[PDB]
Amino acid sequence: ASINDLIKTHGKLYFGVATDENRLTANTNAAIIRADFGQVTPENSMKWDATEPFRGSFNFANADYLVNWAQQNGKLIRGHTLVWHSQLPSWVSAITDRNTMIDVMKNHITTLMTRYKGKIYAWDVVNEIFNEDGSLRQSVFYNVIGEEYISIAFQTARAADPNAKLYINDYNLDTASYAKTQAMVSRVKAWRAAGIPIDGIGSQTHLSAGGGAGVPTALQYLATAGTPEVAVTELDVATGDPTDYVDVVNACLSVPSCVGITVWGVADPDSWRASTTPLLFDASYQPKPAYNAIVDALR
Repeated sequence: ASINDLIKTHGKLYFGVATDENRLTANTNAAIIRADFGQVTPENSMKWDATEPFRGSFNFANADYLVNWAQQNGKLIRGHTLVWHSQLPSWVSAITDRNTMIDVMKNHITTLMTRYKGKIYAWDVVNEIFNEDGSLRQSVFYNVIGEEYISIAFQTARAADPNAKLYINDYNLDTASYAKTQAMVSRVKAWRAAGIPIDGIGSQTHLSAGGGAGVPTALQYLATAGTPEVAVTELDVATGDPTDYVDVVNACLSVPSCVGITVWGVADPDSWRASTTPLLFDASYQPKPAYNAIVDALR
């Protein structure tokens, strides 16, 4: 059974997965994804170190493969990710001139979003911009452009592709009482009230075992920020136990503005945290109990 088909019967938009060319061209990832998922996120091929390794020197081969594959198979695409302190080449983090940094940031956003204009359902416009205490991460964008860098990014993205949903994405938003979750709701409500075009809040939802239980309350709290939508963007669960997966599925089903769930990979060995077997398909590329547990929860 397809958990994507099943969740859409609940009025959600998708149940999707991260992937890229190295996965699609190997084993049975492509077959599982056609059959069982309805959306894809580039795991790495759209990041800054992959797309613009040197100033003005764009590489789109891998990203193009994912976008074409996704389109040919009618899968939704979430763009990931534009403004991020990680996996950032040194030529970006070294710049000390404010005007130069605005040019670099706006060029990167505009170029990527224009190349795929109209094809991308949501873009993670800024990623992981918060410290664990709820304060803004003082990345190079923060230090050189200023706190306005968030507003500039979102306005530039809206201008580049008015079709796309513009998201802010972050992790450890899994407990409503956590300082970071409070700060995410507060800031996004504030930025939207200043007219900044933030369409969705993405919650990565990289969980520890037992972490599922708090996600319903947290996801419902993120929805009170007032964005049109929220989403689970990078789900995986240490030990990969069914309890935590079904908890997140019900969290989503309980938030009317939560459009769907993306799982961060098809099969355990290919997971960035493979040693915790955190995914829904195993080393054999066969569905695990959590996957069947999701099937039973969606019927």
